Amino acid sequence: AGESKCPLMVKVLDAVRGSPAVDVAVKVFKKTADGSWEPFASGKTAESGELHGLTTDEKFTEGVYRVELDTKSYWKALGISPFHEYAEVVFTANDSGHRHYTIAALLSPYSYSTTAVVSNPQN
Amino acid sequence: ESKCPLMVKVLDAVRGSPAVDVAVKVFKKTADGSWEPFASGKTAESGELHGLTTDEKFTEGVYRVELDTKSYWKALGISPFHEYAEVVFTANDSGHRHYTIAALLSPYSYSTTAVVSNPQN
Amino acid sequence: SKCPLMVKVLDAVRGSPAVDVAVKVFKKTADGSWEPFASGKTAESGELHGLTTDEKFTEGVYRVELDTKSYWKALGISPFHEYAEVVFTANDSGHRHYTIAALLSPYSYSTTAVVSNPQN
Amino acid sequence: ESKCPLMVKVLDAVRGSPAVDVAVKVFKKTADGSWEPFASGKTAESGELHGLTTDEKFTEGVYRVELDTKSYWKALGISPFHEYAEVVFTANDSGHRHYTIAALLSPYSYSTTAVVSNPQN
Ligand SMILES: Cc1c(-c2cc(Br)c(O)c(Br)c2)oc2ccc(O)cc2c1=O
Ligand SMILES: Cc1c(-c2cc(Br)c(O)c(Br)c2)oc2ccc(O)cc2c1=O
Repeated sequence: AGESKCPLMVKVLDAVRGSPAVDVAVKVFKKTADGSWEPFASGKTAESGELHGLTTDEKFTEGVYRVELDTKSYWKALGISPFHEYAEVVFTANDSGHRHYTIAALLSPYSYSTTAVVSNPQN
Repeated sequence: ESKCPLMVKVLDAVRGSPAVDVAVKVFKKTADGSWEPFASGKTAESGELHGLTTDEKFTEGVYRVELDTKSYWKALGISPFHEYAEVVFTANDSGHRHYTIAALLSPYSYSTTAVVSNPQN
Repeated sequence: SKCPLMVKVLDAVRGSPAVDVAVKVFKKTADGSWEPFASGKTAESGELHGLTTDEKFTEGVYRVELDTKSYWKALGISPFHEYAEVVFTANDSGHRHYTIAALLSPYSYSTTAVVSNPQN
Repeated sequence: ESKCPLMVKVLDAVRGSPAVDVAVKVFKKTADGSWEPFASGKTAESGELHGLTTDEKFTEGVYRVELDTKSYWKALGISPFHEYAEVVFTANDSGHRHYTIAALLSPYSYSTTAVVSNPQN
């Protein structure tokens, strides 16, 4: 392909410590025709707060995806009590054509922001 | 005064105004692991939605508040990223309290927040 | 209500209103310098109710200063930014009500504005 | 680990894309209150800005990152609320570090986070 290897990427940040959130469980699902959620993939954010090798352009077909982020375990391990059980992000993909995605989440015990930076890989 | 324990405040980051008539729907977790409806409603003119529950009815358990942020953005002729915004939390496990969910929406982003008010005694 | 300018601050770590946060509001003078406009600290509710009036709140640029540094330090948390500042032009397109909101964490903060309208 | 001492990244919450061509001016406070110009540039196609300063030049002191967010929106035909966005922090006091100021933008809102990390050794 071109420059990048993976179409779906997730980046998580820590607002309390101002550092990448490492070892955050991430699990993706895909709403199958019946409306059911098929286990698409699952990884753990590396030392850079990023998660690579989730899927390939061929496996990442069109449809509605669900990205779950176990933010609860993250905070517990630290000694903090968080409000949310987990951060979930639901979006439709490759509907426009076939592009690259980036999900970014910012963590805080009682709040979190998620942002998508969708980019056309061919322009 | 906080009559109800659950109140949802929504805003719009691209217009500097409260997000009105946004679809909010709370689900609660069942003993077998299901999600039975708990409340429903749409945000008023001030972005706020209250009277969803009552202390009596809003008891311990895992809750899931869902906002139809998508059909909100589309009414403005904008094609958003998210299908919806969803906040899941374990309510009143530490005893009876009052919770405020605050959302700040944008076509490709959103932040949510919890303000756990402690009851007067 | 009668309050044109209002500021609401929230703590994202504790998950409660940000109390005792010093706020100083400045107005830009025709001279081109910032003249002290208003001042106060967040109440229990996290908001600052009653900064100015619909009379004294004339049109022009306004600088809002939030002292998050002192806020986080009292709690023994060394924060990042020296403070959080918000600058905007007010009323150059109508006499409306401004609400500056702020959600705080040690290494990150967020601000948003709600410009309402004097209805009836 | 971050290679560049101080890097700035800007995003557009509306288009869900990098905020390109945003002007960034950095200043350092002088021993007498003054605000001398330190470095400037504009965000590339990636939304991030590279080449602000080396470690030798990035001494201990207060610094302010000014982003002309107003111009970005006007060029798009939108009228923003803020005049600009400033992030004012103290750098290299607890030791020499590598920073990254990130800002998410919207016509009426902006959030900004910092990512400090100990330089490669
Ligand atoms: C503006 C605003 C916000 C707010 C501000 C920012 Br910045 C955010 O990122 C988020 Br998310 C929510 O939260 C509230 C919570 C309770 C309440 O009673 C009123 C408000 C309110 O008025
Ligand atoms: C998306 C994004 C964000 C980000 C996401 C959300 Br949601 C926010 O509310 C804020 Br504030 C910042 O921060 C970064 C910080 C350092 C870096 O190297 C890259 C990034 C990045 O790519």
